[PDB]
Parts: sequence; structure tokens; C-alpha cells
Amino acid sequence: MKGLYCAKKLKRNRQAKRRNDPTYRKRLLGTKYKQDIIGVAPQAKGIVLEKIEVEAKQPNSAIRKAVRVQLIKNGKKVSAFVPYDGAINDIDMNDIVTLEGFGKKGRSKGDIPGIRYKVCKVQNVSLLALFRGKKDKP
Amino acid sequence: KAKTYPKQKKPHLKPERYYKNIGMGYNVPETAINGTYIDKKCPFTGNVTIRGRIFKGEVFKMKQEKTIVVVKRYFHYNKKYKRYERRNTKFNVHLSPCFFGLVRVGDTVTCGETRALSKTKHFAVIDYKQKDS
Amino acid sequence: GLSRSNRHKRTKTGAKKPIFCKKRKFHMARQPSNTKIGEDKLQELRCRGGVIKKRALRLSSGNFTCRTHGFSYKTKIMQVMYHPSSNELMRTNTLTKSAVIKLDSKQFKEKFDSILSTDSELKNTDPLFFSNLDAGKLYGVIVSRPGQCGRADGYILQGDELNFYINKF
Amino acid sequence: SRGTKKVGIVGKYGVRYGSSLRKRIKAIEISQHAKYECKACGKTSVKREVVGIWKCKACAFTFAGGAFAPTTSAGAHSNSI
RNA sequence: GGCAGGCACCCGAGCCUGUGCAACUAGAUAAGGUAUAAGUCGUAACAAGGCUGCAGUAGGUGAACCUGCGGCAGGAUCACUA
RNA sequence: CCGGGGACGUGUCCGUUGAUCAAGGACGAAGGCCGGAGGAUCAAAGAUGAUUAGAUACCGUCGUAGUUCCGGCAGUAAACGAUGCCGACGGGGCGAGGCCAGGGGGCUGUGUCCGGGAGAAAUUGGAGUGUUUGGGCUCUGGGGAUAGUACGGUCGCAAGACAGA
RNA sequence: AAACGUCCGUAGUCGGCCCCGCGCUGUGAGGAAACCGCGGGGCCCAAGGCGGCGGGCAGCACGGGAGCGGGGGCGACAG
RNA sequence: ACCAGGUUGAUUCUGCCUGACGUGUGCGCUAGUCUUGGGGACUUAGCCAUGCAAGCCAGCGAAGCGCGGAGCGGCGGACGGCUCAGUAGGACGGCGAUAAUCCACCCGCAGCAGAGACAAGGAUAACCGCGGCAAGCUGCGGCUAAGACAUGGACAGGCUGCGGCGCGGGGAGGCGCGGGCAGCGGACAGGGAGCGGCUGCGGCGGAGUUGCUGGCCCAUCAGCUGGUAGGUAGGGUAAGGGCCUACCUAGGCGACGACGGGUGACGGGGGGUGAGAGCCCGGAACCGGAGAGGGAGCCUGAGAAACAGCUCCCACGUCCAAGGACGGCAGCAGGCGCGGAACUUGCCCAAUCCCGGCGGGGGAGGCAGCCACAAGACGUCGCACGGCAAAGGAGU
RNA sequence: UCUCUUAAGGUAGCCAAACGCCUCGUCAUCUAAUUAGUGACGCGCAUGAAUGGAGCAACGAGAUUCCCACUGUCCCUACCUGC
RNA sequence: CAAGGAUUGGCUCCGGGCGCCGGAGCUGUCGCUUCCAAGGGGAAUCCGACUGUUUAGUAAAAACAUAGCCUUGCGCCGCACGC
RNA sequence: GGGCGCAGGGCUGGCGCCGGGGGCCCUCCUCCCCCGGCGGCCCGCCUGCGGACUCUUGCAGCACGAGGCAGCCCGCGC
RNA sequence: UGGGCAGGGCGAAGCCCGCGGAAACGCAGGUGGAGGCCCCGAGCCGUUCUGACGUGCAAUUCGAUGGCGCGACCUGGGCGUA
Ligand SMILES: [Mg+2]
Ligand SMILES: [Mg+2]
Ligand SMILES: [Mg+2]
Ligand SMILES: [Mg+2]
Ligand SMILES: [Mg+2]
Ligand SMILES: [Mg+2]
Ligand SMILES: [Mg+2]
Ligand SMILES: [Mg+2]
Ligand SMILES: [Mg+2]
Ligand SMILES: [Mg+2]
Ligand SMILES: [Mg+2]
Ligand SMILES: [Mg+2]
Ligand SMILES: [Mg+2]
Ligand SMILES: [Mg+2]
Ligand SMILES: [Mg+2]
Ligand SMILES: [Mg+2]
Ligand SMILES: [Mg+2]
Ligand SMILES: [Mg+2]
Ligand SMILES: [Mg+2]
Ligand SMILES: [Mg+2]
Ligand SMILES: [Mg+2]
Ligand SMILES: [Mg+2]
Ligand SMILES: [Mg+2]
Ligand SMILES: [Mg+2]
Ligand SMILES: [Mg+2]
Ligand SMILES: [Mg+2]
Ligand SMILES: [Zn+2]
Repeated sequence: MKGLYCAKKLKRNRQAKRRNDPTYRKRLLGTKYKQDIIGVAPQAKGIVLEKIEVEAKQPNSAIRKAVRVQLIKNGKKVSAFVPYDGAINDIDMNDIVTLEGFGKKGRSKGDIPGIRYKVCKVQNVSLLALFRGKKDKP
Repeated sequence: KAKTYPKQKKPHLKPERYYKNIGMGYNVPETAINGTYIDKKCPFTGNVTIRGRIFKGEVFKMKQEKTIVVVKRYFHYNKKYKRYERRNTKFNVHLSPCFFGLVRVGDTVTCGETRALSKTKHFAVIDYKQKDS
Repeated sequence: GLSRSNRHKRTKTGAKKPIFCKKRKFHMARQPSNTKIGEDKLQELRCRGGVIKKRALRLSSGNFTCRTHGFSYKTKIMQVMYHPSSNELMRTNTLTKSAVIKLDSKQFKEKFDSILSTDSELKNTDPLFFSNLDAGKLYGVIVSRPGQCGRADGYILQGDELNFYINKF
Repeated sequence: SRGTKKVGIVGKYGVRYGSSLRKRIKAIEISQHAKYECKACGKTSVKREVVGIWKCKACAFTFAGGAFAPTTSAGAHSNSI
């Protein structure tokens, strides 16, 4: 396919090659639409269902304070990890919290397994405001 | 035979048969001048004019008596790959009876943009060159 | 109403086209004014651009010429003898273009015998046309388009054009 | 206008008798009904008349052969000697 | 009943029925995969891994797997009427 | 017996007829399947005698399918040189091929050894002539696992195969 | 991680030597401003404003010494 | 025109992950000044209270007390604005075609019927009364205008058929014009503020069709096509055409990817990012298209298949005295809902321009306000002045 | 894993089946409601491999359930005709 | 004949390849296989493969038969593809 | 032997036209009822000449002799 | 040894032609007329009505409905088997 009149064959062939590229594979499939949690739109906001006990991947031995959250726009039940030490007591049941990704392109961050999203705001006020006491939860 | 009495245009200015010169530096075939056919769609002895693009293509199909399929093969350049592509489009071209027997499959035929003669016919055969020549 | 677009048609390759926009008045067609014989009734239409198009609904006579001698009269239309596109249009006596019709022979035979008085050779040149004239049969074609012009003008059939058509009806 | 894609001559049996039985009898019904070349006149005109008797309909050359073929493997071997 | 109404044609929403295509979802049950704190049973592979291994195919076994046949060395042999 | 094959040799002929391939077609070990024939050995399954903590295995004995042939299916292998085909060029040595020549010769196969170059290295006459990157053509790969799995399709009597997330 | 078990094979793509048309290419036309590139330009500076100059198009016209066709001649460590 | 960390006991690789940089969307924390720009595109082309957004006039000129301004008549409302659902070619872009077509304003030309002609006929609204009706809306009577609607009157243009030579133009002709015979048909009975009507030719301004060509993904979409491809003829149209119909041919497209599907696809001018080849984006200023809750049909008009026009259906919503009456903010603010995600129910025609024959109107548009959303520059409180439609800010 | 015992201990399959006593089994589906039907489940009183097992394409005046349509089957009868 | 849909009379014509076929128009109180004749259909389960057979007179079946598959005996037979 | 079909077909019917015989009719209607061996050719086989074509609704046929021409045979048929 | 048994429907091989193909062959249209094929007539039978009848028409019939209907059939005669 390297002849001077092979351009339509090369476009036909290299596109079929490009379908095996994993970065192009997600845009071709539309996986950001198949999960409407964080792909197409950032900052998913949903209702907390229960506090989750999840243990870190070994060799690290700790317990991350995750929460199940049902989204408002979807109804999808996704688990989300609470940062900022002691914040799990500042969030309660039937709160409406906003969730963000980890900066890992949809995978788990560090020792946590399975948890692909993390909370930033609870009842439309941030956890950085509550970890230091800057604002107040209504 | 024919649904209407076969009739041609009144020749303004063989003075008993109507035939016009289509212009653009072309010639009327002598089969059109000395002929008895009454095709109204013919560029020379009929009610169409030649205006617009005149391209040269090769006859692909001579089926379906008055129309022919003319393929114009061209190259399109893909700027990314820096190679060409062989492309083509087929045209339903009106073949006047003045070219009957003269034009056969394979001949290089120059076609001129007419009116919209049929649904898919916008070109008419104005001249031709044999493949063997 | 009826349209003129090909937005409902298939493509050259046979592919079906998607129909999305609402119909435009740019490409609107109308009913066939199936013009018949009767006392003259023409319909006026403010068509595109305000210009008044007159289509004939009923139509009694037509301005018919004799091309050999250059004289004309408006003889009355009697019936359609032949229509090329469909014989349904001659059964209903529908006046369109190129319809062979039977004309009134009286007004035409008066000038035809008058020129036959001076030139005796005229009758022998086409015997078939003058055969039907003494029987009273005179035929012509409409050359105007009565749905567009509103008239039924044409010429008298003579010569080989006549024997072409009398074989067709 | 083939009519059948796979069964051919055993399409007369319809859906009956089982696929393997129709598949088994297909090779024999092709064999017992076919015209064969006469080895006395040369023409492809040998037809079975009854089980075991094969006759050329052109030159009337009739010969005793197999049940559904003019020749069997045991019958060919005895004649090739 | 000439501002009504009627008739035929034409455009035709909308509804109903049947169906094609596209995409989604409930489901007793049941099979995988992955992750679990690693528990029980072994030890198939890695050494000739203790029966050389592997893949194919076929059958069988709680389970890794075992066996038959033909390959292969990625073998434990580059090596013997020279 | 019938058929085939390449190499060599040649003032024989043709004169570009070619290279490579989606589709398509044919062949395709073993095991398997179908119908028929046959059945000595060996031997899945099965049965035993042992071994063992256990032993459904390894060992001993027996034994069916099978192994065999004929007609067909199937269409898979570590089907390997784990190395696509065609083409140009490129160091010596040793060999046991075939044809030719007779002047440690030429063609064409085939191994081997040492170098060159390449390579992450093992190695390697191509895996060389590649950042000094371009001979043509086809195919494939794009971190691991999920998984050569599922769905849909095609093929198959079935086993399953192809393809393939 | 990855040469399909083999061979045939059509489209496709590629293809020996000698001896007017088309590809390719140069200039030019025509092509909106915004934009962009450049150039000025003491808006106090700057981003700017404002004014110059350019580009865009395998469409069109003209030109082009080479390349390809057509047709003969070789007969390729091509077949 | 760059790499760095990460598989190992250590090594060399392959390999991916991650860091490092730009961009835009959102969040978070924080915040002194000024200029400039942007801001419900993404989900919901979801639902909308209230107000406003397209009106104007010079013909005729009533009431009302010559002034006057109603209604008739006319022009516009088909432009702007908003939005991006549909659309994979009905688009768009480039190059054409319209010898296949239509036309308002405006501009330049030619012209506009002797008819009793120092002259034009019947009306209707306004209005004067009488009413119906919850409201929306509407009736009866009486009079009365015209640049409204007629009458009068045909030299031409025009239409159609037939005839037909030339002269001009054009690449190409009965295209223009002159010369013919018929059948039709057809341009001023206006005024004491500038004129205004109408017919034709040529523009301009538009518009409809249209040719070639280029532009996403999927082959786990391989064959597709029946008005389909063509012919003849008619119809229909402003106009070529299977556009439609009648009859007749068997065609048409496809691995140079048809057909079918997908798209959280308007296209483009362009934007982002890279040394470049490329990759990605284009809702968003300008241009083109399309739409106005889903539809379909239409009236008027030069121009709409119009929606701040109509008619109906559907889905939502409202008022009723229960007979009926209405609503379409993808115009401007504003509300709700949606979501991650987006401002004041501010002032004004002053600027930019548009409609109207001028005084008018314009949520187009500007000004200000809100917002660290962005670009740029610069630090760590009250007069007078100044500008502004007005106010505020800049500047003394 | 151990142990008793048999000629061998029911394999592949299949099932409250025309084969399940308990039993109207349990779960699902079907219905307003189902001892029925179907799909599952299987320590199956007492399923099971030519005493043939599994299997339903085609076929059936076979046995059964549901749906559509249909109806004097019924609500709930009435009238007419012949005999 | 899966399911499911449309059409169907009379008259007057036209066309064709003319025992017939196609088309058009007109027409009736919408009606046309006008009487007669003449399938109800779908989703499933059980059993038997099928066509066939049977208890003349209570059972037509799932029973029987069947082909296929298999086993047995027989070289004194109708001669092993046989009985 | 059986069977679909092709061709023929004892005969039967219809229509048209003609011909007897009988009966019925407000109008209409030509109503109603009954009756009407022999020679040549054709098949097809075979023969002669000759030498390669030739069907059938259908498979096909044909140098072991096609079509054609001229005969012959025996039936169906006219 | 004789005889009997409408009319339709579906359309198997084979064949002809067209189209496609490098080839193998594949589609399409006719042709052909297979099959214990389909609906059914005469006829045969006996599913249901658990109809009629049930001291009957009848010591098994009648009617409707249904099944079969070129067969693994039915049937006259002759013959065999007690
Ligand atoms: Mg081992
Ligand atoms: Mg083998
Ligand atoms: Mg084997
Ligand atoms: Mg065998
Ligand atoms: Mg042994
Ligand atoms: Mg599958
Ligand atoms: Mg590998
Ligand atoms: Mg009034
Ligand atoms: Mg009045
Ligand atoms: Mg969209
Ligand atoms: Mg845009
Ligand atoms: Mg079991
Ligand atoms: Mg139950
Ligand atoms: Mg029930
Ligand atoms: Mg057994
Ligand atoms: Mg049993
Ligand atoms: Mg039966
Ligand atoms: Mg039906
Ligand atoms: Mg069914
Ligand atoms: Mg049965
Ligand atoms: Mg009984
Ligand atoms: Mg069996
Ligand atoms: Mg002969
Ligand atoms: Mg039968
Ligand atoms: Mg029956
Ligand atoms: Mg019986
Ligand atoms: Zn023979």
C-alpha cells in the first residue's frame, strides 16, 4: 500500500488499525455516554445512601471512608471516597453531595480499589471549607 | 411507431432538414446533417443547447438505447498521505442517433452540459473518438 | 397541494431520501385542467409573481390555420379523435396539446372550394384530404397548451401528416 | 431456479424419514436413475430396468449388473482379472 | 336557498392495527469473570518440579489435571557401522 | 503402468504474457465424525492388581472406541525456521545434492563454521544494506487480565471451526 | 503483543529495455470582512483601536525542455 | 524539534502508566484598581406569570372645537433578533448553469386608449344612532369619500397558432428587432405643500431550480433499486426535469465501499495544539441553511407553505356567568424545572442602523448593572472639574 | 477425609413429568383471584439410558393451558317455522 | 393459506401474448366468493417420528404397524445382500 | 404393470349456416320441440440417394447414419 | 383372475435461457411434473354431538360434524388355512 495511488487504501487500512488504539477506542465506542457519571459531564451530584467500609490494597493497611451515592440525573448507584480526615462525620445520610474523578482517567487512585469517584462538596458547600472550618453546612 | 407525427424545427436561414451548430469549436456530424432521425434531445437536430462544463469520459454501458453511461475517472489527492486516489463518477449521457454505431463501449466521448434532459441526464454526446484510433 | 420537488424521489443509486422540511411554495404544482368541449370557461390564477395565468376549463373553438395557403378561422371543436399519450384522454374528449381533433368543416370548405375554382389542380395534389372534406371530415392538432395558454390553436392536418393520423384512429 | 439448496433429488421425500436417511439414499437414487455409457455402442443411454439388470435404450444391449449401479466393486474386480 | 350547503379530486394531520429497524429495561433461575481477610482440599507448573514440558484433538476425573494419538523443543540431546 | 516435478543444458518458440493479494476455490498431520469393509498389535473410556496419607494418576494386566482400508465430512496443531511472497545488492572456509564443463569451473539446491553489518541480547547471509529512516504487495500487533470468552453471523451430522468484543 | 497451515486466484495495488493527449508543475486571473501572518502606529504602557501588505483554491486561463500513453524494435540472471 | 518517575538482587529492552506544557468547561479557595471582551450552546428545540419587542403614512380626510385625527387606502411586518432540533447532502464550500425561470422598493429609459372629456358610476368603513354579549368579539338602520372599487375609450407592448426573410448580439438561436396572416387580449376621467398611478425594455435588489466537486464513523452493514434507470407523448409549473400521468424499453448503483446503520453531526469563514507531517474542535461575532411545542393545510402578497398570520389535529396550560373564550418567551428581561453549568422583570433611541414619502417606532441596538469567565495593564474617604440621552466610570 | 457393605452401587441426561407418597412441594410467570398451564429448583416415596435416555422439525378427529377473534355456553330469555 | 392486508357486482369500453389476462370509465341506498360452495387463527406443553392399523356393536389412542437400529440361529434352506 | 403429461380419440356438447317434421304466440320474438369397401393424402417406422445435422410440452437424438428428396410399410386420420 | 377410485394445490430432480464468475460454480426466469405431499368429489370410514332413535327404520340404524379418498387401498369370482 505504498504506491502513489494507494491513498484510499491507506485511509481504509490505517483507520482499521486506529480502531485498535485504546484512546481512540473509547471515542469510537462512546463509553463516556455509556456511563453518564463523570465522562461526558464533570461534577456528578447525587444523594448519599450509606457509609461504606472499604480497606486499602495491601501492603498498605487502612480503611478509606467511602459512601454509596445515587445520582440525581441517572439514579445510578456509584461508590465514592471521602477525603480530608474526619470528613465522614460531617456528612450524614440523605445528603446531596457532588462527586469528582481522581485524575486517573476513570481508574482507582492508589490504595483504594474499585472506587473511581470522590466527593468534593456536601449540600453545595465544599469539604475543604469543612476540613478547616471555613464555611458551615446548612 | 410514433405517438405524434415526427416533426422538426423550422430551419431558420441540405436546406430541408433542421440542424444547428452547437458552438464551442465543434462540428455537426454528417450523420446528423444527412439523417432522418427526429430526436428532439439531440444537440444538433434538436431542442437542447450546450452550456457549462464539457468533459471527456469513456463509455461504460451502451445499454438502454438513447442513454449511455459515461465514466469519468480522475485522481483525488489525499494531503495527509501525499498519495492519490483513483475515483470516478458515472454519468447518464444522452447519445444522439447521429452517433449510433459510431460510439461503442470503450470510446472516449466528450460530453457537454445540457438542460436536465432526464432525471439523471444532464449531458449529451457532442463528439467522440474511437478506442482503436 | 401537488409538488414539483424530487424530495420524495429516490436517488440515482436507488437510495431513499429523508423527508424533513415542510413543503415550500417554491415547488408547488396544480391539478390538470382537463379541458373539455363546451362554452368557453377560462380560469384566472394569480400564479407566481402575480402574473395571471389563464387555463381553459371548457373550450368551444380553436384558431386553426391551413399551412399550405396561410389562412385561418376559428372553427368549432367537435371531438378529440386521437390523443398520443393516452386513449383515456380521447374518450373523455380532453383538449390538450398535440390532440388530433375533428373540426367544423363548413368555414374551411368555403374558402377551399373558392381557391379550387381558380386552380383545378389543387384537389388532385392531396386527394385524401379533399376526400374527407366533401364528406365533411376535417382534422387538426392542438399546438397550444390549453392548460397554460387557455386556447386551442393549431393547424389543419394535410398531406402525409394527415394519413399518419387517420391510421391512428 | 434451483429449487433446493442441499437435498436435490431427495427433495421428493419432503421432511420425512430423517435427514441422515435422506442423505444416505441420495447417493443411491442419483446412481440408480442415471444414464450410463453403453460399452457396446458408446452412447450414454444405459438405464436400469429392474434391480440387477441394466439395458442400453439405444442399441438394446442389456447386461446383468449391480443393484443401483451398473458395476459394483466386487463385480468390477472379477471382470478386471 | 350563490357568504350556507353538496359532490368528485388533490394535499393531508391525527388515531388505530400489523410489521421492519435502532436503542433500553424487569426477571425465578443459572453460568462466568474480577476483586475480597485468605479459609479448606490438594500440588499441575517452575529443578529430570520428582511421570520432561507445551500446544492440538478425543475421552475421563473433586480440583488443578490425567490418559490415548500425532506433533513440537520453547529439552533434560547441537555429539558415535564417520 | 499412468501421471507429475524441479534443477541443468540449448542460436528452440512466444514476447511482457508479470509480482502480490480482499472475495472465492483447492489441498491440509493427529484426534474426531458418517456409511461400508476389516480387526494382528497397541490402546482413550472402562475394568482390575499394586503404589500411595489419598491415587479417580504414574507402574502391571486386560479391554472398547480408535489405530487399518474404501467413500465422504471435518479443517485443527509448537501446521515452527515460532522468521509472508517477489526482487536488487552484499565476506572467506568446509561439506555428502543434481545437471553441465573439463581450467582447485559455472548454474541451482543444501547444511555448517568464522567474520562483516544488524540487534536489548540470545543470536543472525538476513534478523544486513534503517533517524544517512522510501522496492512492490498482502496480513497482523498496540500494557496486562477479561479472552481467543460472549453476542450476532457463516460453515459443520456433531465435535466445533472461522471471525471476534 | 504480532506472518494467516499451504497453494491457486479476481477486483485492487504495483510492474522490463530501446524508440497529439495526459498527469505533474510555474505564473496569473477571480476569490468578503473578521481572522491570521507581517508591517507600522507613544491609546500614559500593554492587550488595542486604525491604516497598509500577504496567504487561502489538485476549479479556471496561459506556459513548461522532463514523465506517461499511442505504435514499432528487443527478448530481461522477468515469465 | 527535550523528557522524568515506575517491572529487577542488579542490568539491557519491549511496554504501558504517571508527571511535566498549552487549550475550554465546571468546581473550590481567595481578591486592591482600571480598560476591554464574554456569559442557559451542551442536560430540558423543557415549561412559562407579568411587561415590552413592528409599526408607519403625504391619497380621502369623519367626529370633536380652520384646527383636528377616525376609518378607508397604501407601505412594511417574508428584514432584523433568537435557537441548532432536523439535516451525512434539500446542506455547505469552491467552480459553474439558468439558451429552463419569476419579481417589490429603487435607478435609467421609452410610453399610457378623444372617449360627450371643462370629465368619471354605484358602494362601504369612519361617523350618526339602536344593540347583542361574562369576556373574546359582533349585528341592525341611516347617510358619505378616494390615488379604494368601477365606467368610458385601444396607438403600442403582450399572449397563442401559422408563415417567414433578413439585420444586430451571443461560443452556440427565430434571443432581440423589422417585414406577414389570424385568434385573443391590453397602459392616466388623480392633487393647487414636493407629485402620484399604470405598461414595457434595461439594471439593481432578490428568488426558484441546477451541473461538477470536496468534507464523519461502522463491513459484527455486501449487494442495493420498481418511478427504480431510460424512451415517447401529454400534463403541471414562473421554470428544465419521473415532477406527474399514459404507453413502452430493462435498466440504474456497488469493495474506486453502493445500500443500510450510527452520530450526545447545522455547514463554512475559522479555532486549538504541535518544529513539522498531523491530531482535535468549530454552540458561539460574519456568511449560508433550518426551525418557532409536534404536525399538516392555506390566505394575503413581489416574496411565506409565515407562526409576536390563519385553519385543523395532537400533547400540555388558562379563563368562564358552563353558553363559550384563549396560550405558545429556540425575541428582551424575569420565574420554575433541569443540571456540573450560565447575569438586571435597569435606562434610552444619544451612537450603529432598519421600517415609514417626514414629525414616529425599534428589548434590533447602545449604555449601565451582575459574574475573577477571559485578555491586558498597575498597587499592598468627600467637594469643584470632566464626560455622559441621562447617570456612573476614565481624566484634572 | 474416614468407615461398613455389593455382582455393581444410577453414569450422561432428564423431572412434583402420563413417573413425587408427603403435595394444592418451593420460587417465578400467567390471573382480580389459579389444587390448572408454563419456566425453574431436585436427598428423585419409587427418573434414567434399544426393559432405550435426552430430543419436537414435520405430522395428529391424540392429551393440556393461555391469547385473539367469535358466538344463546351463559346473564336470561324471547319470538318464528316445519314435524 | 403462517400471521396479516387489500380487492371482488352490474354495465360500457380499451389493450394484450385473446378458452383467458390487464386497465379505464359509468353505475347501485356500501354492495358484490351477493345463493350455493367454502381454513377460524396465534403462543406453548405432553406423547407418538411420519402415511398407515385396531377392539364389526361403549375405547381410534399415547396402543399396533412402520422404516431405521440392534441382537440371535442357520452352509442339510428359498442358499447369508438369504431365510 | 401403473402413472402425470403430449398427441390422437368410439362419442358428446355448443355456435353459425342450411334442411325437413311438429307445436305455441296481447305486445315482443326467424319462439319452442324433434330429426340431418374403394383411391389419394397424412402420420410413423423402414428403404434408396446422400453425408451432417436435428428435435420435443418434456429427457434428447445423430457416422451403428442427421435434415432433405424419392419411396415403402402398416395403422390412426382427412 | 377381473374390476373401481372428480377436480384443484404445492412444485423434487432433470432441462432451456439470461445475468454474475478467473475458476469452482452462484443467483434469477421459464420448463418439467416427483412425492406412502396438500385441500377435496364419488365412495369409504366412524371423531364429536356422549345428537336422533333407544318395545327403533334398524338384534348398531339415521342426521349433522369429522377423517380418509391411486392406497401398507377397496372390490367380484376362484382358491387355500377349521
Ligand atoms: Mg512433571
Ligand atoms: Mg486425518
Ligand atoms: Mg482417523
Ligand atoms: Mg467407521
Ligand atoms: Mg494390552
Ligand atoms: Mg456464537
Ligand atoms: Mg510472540
Ligand atoms: Mg354598519
Ligand atoms: Mg347599511
Ligand atoms: Mg443534532
Ligand atoms: Mg457554526
Ligand atoms: Mg444423576
Ligand atoms: Mg400451579
Ligand atoms: Mg383457567
Ligand atoms: Mg444399557
Ligand atoms: Mg423406565
Ligand atoms: Mg393418521
Ligand atoms: Mg391469510
Ligand atoms: Mg406455526
Ligand atoms: Mg401416530
Ligand atoms: Mg368399538
Ligand atoms: Mg432411533
Ligand atoms: Mg431421414
Ligand atoms: Mg395424502
Ligand atoms: Mg381431508
Ligand atoms: Mg375399522
Ligand atoms: Zn448401447
